[PDB]
Amino acid sequence: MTDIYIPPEGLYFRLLGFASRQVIFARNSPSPDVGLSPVNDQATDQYFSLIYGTGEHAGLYAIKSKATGKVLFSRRPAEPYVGQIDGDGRYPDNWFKIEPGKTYLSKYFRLVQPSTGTALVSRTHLQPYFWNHPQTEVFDDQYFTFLFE
Repeated sequence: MTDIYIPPEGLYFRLLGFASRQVIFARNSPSPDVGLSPVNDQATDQYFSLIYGTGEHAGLYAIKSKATGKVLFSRRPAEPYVGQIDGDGRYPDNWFKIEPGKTYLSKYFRLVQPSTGTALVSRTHLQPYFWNHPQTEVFDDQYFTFLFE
């Protein structure tokens, strides 16, 4: 830990996008099993918790779905670029850095996957609505905030 807010391990939250105004979901379904859904749904499949990385993954976090138990991944170049997988963080592309925003994004943060060099995206208009982007090129649709029960 540092001064950066990190939810306690295991605490549930939803992840609201700055640009999209929607929350990520993860469900046990055939493809697609992840996406965005509306905040006022208040659905269990919009909840996640963090698994704290340890050893070489200290200071990174896996994002575990409450509804499925799988963790999110973010990758390039293999498609789909984002999704979920079992294993509580068994793969390198399951580990994220919480990177706080500056100026008008101080309540928000990016979710950057450092080894593949990608950042999660939550957007309107252009599909896929939940996706990623190379993390060197920053737009405000890469920003998220936590919502709690």
